[PDB]
Amino acid sequence: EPSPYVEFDRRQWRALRMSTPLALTEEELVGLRGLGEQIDLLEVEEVYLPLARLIHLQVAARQRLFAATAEFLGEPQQNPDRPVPFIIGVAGSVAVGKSTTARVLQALLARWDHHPRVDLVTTDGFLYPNAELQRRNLMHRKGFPESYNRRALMRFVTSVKSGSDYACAPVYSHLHYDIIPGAEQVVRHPDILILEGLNVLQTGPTLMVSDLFDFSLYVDARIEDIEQWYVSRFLAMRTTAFADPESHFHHYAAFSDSQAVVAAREIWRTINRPNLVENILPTRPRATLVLRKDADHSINRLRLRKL
Amino acid sequence: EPSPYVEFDRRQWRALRMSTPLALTEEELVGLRGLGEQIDLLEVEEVYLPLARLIHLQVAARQRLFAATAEFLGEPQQNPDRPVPFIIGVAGSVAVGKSTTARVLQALLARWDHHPRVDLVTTDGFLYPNAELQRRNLMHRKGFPESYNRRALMRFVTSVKSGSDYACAPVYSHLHYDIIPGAEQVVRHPDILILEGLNVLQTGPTLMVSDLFDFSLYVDARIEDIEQWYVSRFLAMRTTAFADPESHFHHYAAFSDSQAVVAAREIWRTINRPNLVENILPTRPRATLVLRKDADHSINRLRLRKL
Ligand SMILES: CCCCCCCCCNC(=O)CCNC(=O)[C@@H](O)C(C)(C)CO
Ligand SMILES: CCCCCCCCCNC(=O)CCNC(=O)[C@@H](O)C(C)(C)CO
Repeated sequence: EPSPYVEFDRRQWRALRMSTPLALTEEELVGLRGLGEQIDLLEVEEVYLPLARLIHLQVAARQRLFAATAEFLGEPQQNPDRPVPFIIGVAGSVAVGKSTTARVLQALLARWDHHPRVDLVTTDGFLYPNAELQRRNLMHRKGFPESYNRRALMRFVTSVKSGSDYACAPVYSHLHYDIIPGAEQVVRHPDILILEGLNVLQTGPTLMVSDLFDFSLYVDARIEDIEQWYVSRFLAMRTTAFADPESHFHHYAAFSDSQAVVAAREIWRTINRPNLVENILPTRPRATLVLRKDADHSINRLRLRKL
Repeated sequence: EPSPYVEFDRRQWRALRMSTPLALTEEELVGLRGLGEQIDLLEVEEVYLPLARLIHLQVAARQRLFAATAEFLGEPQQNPDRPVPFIIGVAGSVAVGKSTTARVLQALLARWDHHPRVDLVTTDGFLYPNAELQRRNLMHRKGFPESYNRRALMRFVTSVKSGSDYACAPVYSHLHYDIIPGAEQVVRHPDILILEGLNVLQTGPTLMVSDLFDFSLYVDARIEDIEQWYVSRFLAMRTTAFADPESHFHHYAAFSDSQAVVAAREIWRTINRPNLVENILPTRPRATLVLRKDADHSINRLRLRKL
């Protein structure tokens, strides 16, 4: 029986790297690396370089596609110094490490001949404010589709891709657990915009941000390991983030491995776990590429959508 | 505020026709034309020719896209005498005339230089059998997503597009109101396959037939007119189809304009009307092109997805 997907294991995938140049320092990789992640330059070579190569084979191609419609509409040929922005979506659960994947991926595409203007945006700033969430009773549902201003989010990506000179996005504070007043992230006609989020790949009764993606990644892993990674790093933050007297969750810092584990499992169970199962996982089937990680965070298997 | 769509009126749309050749006879157009439809060669010129032109600007482009992945995967360059099939979906309510739109569209792309092998398939044969529908209690829900073997339907389009030499599809009898035993529609590596159906554009928790479309059309109209067109042609069939003593609905032939109108409105109200409102219309937002028809069946407005 035929399939739209083709699957590899690093052995295979790492080959397609061809001769793609590794433009990343190990100290540079570390500044993109997040607490918990095991990513090293090897993986960046055997996994991110082929991805980088792949993506570039399509940025030019996906171009000959807007051209076609331009040529159809009887329109000039926009400045090759400003074509249509390439949209990439990175999706996956909390703690799966999609955020590092996105940061790394940006660093790569960024330092790639030309001088590509690769921008990265997380759907975080598109969360309604704690006060707005309280009004809607969603304070315990952050991460769920309805806790985001998907209306605003669409205008953003739509704007950018439709060739605008600048689009603004709100900013979220993880320390203060809320959207920052006045904060603005301005994105000016990138060449490639990477949108990172949980349900970014979701679909609905209306054109959504995923309908604008030209390529998408879905970092994956057994729901059982993610919980581990989630909990494990809840504890780990007792001495990093929660340590700041300014943190909203500074109270978690004094917890014990035990108390913390209870706390962590409960949040996972009541929030992130459900959200992953009923919202994020059902989008996995339509991601250009899935990055399957082993319990050790190692990406040892991939799934590409050929169709 | 920017939009993914650009809208035209025939005046504008008909221009993009450029110099596309009209290879259709009025007698030929008539054999594609269905009871109720007002389509004439003019419309075929001012509306279908630009569409034909547009589509061809992308068939070649959407190609440079599978190529990219082929070049990435380190694969040869398949016979240019068998590339990847172009998939087009035509969607819309019952009686809107999407079926003629699909037939016409095939005739055009068919007679277009080269010798394109343009195949047309309706999701009809993918309906479970009356006996299977009875088992699931769906005999009064034909047309609804769950009255179709979408599993089988996907394997079909997936198969074809993944470069198979032949895929088989069941056949539906409108006269006998059921799937025909043993009937087979064999489609052999087309160049362009057109899939016509109601929810073909629908989306779900799994990769669907719409995720394989390279271009899609959605024939549209006010829900109030469609009802008119629906009813109006229920009556009209009393003397055409229902006239056959072999028809399942031969009983409708003797009805009176009145009885028939009641019968028609009831079916519309209890079946097609709901289905259109809760299933077909919510897919309209993501069709490459929408064909908006006026109460006179005239397509006097269009909406193209540029993004
Ligand atoms: C309570 C902090 C524990 C942090 C350890 C894991 C990383 C943060 C995940 N946060 C939680 O799972 C608690 C509920 N808070 C949310 O879902 C939102 O803020 C997220 C999903 C982070 C916005 O993207
Ligand atoms: C009852 C026949 C009246 C025919 C006049 C309109 C054209 C046929 C529409 N049929 C009806 O609306 C009755 C319920 N039958 C169905 O939805 C399925 O067979 C359809 C939708 C036709 C399969 O595509």
